[PDB]
Amino acid sequence: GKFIPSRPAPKPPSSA
Amino acid sequence: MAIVNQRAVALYDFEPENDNELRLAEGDIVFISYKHGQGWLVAENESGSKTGLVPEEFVSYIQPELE
Repeated sequence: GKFIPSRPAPKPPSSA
Repeated sequence: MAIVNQRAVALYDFEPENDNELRLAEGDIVFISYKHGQGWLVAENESGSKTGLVPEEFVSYIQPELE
């Protein structure tokens, strides 16, 4: 495929 | 053709770290073409001309009348 992510995705905040 | 064509909303703004990732902004609309491993989903912007990778824990799948 075209896209190829190689890293852990971020995490959401705590407030919302 | 592993595509679902499911729209989603941007819960929070996110910035790409690679040259194959897409940018996201709180309140922005995106179209998830298909889910991918590594916790990354391939979605496109509103223009429908820009596509890339976006976070799944930062967006929220939208529905017509479901929840």
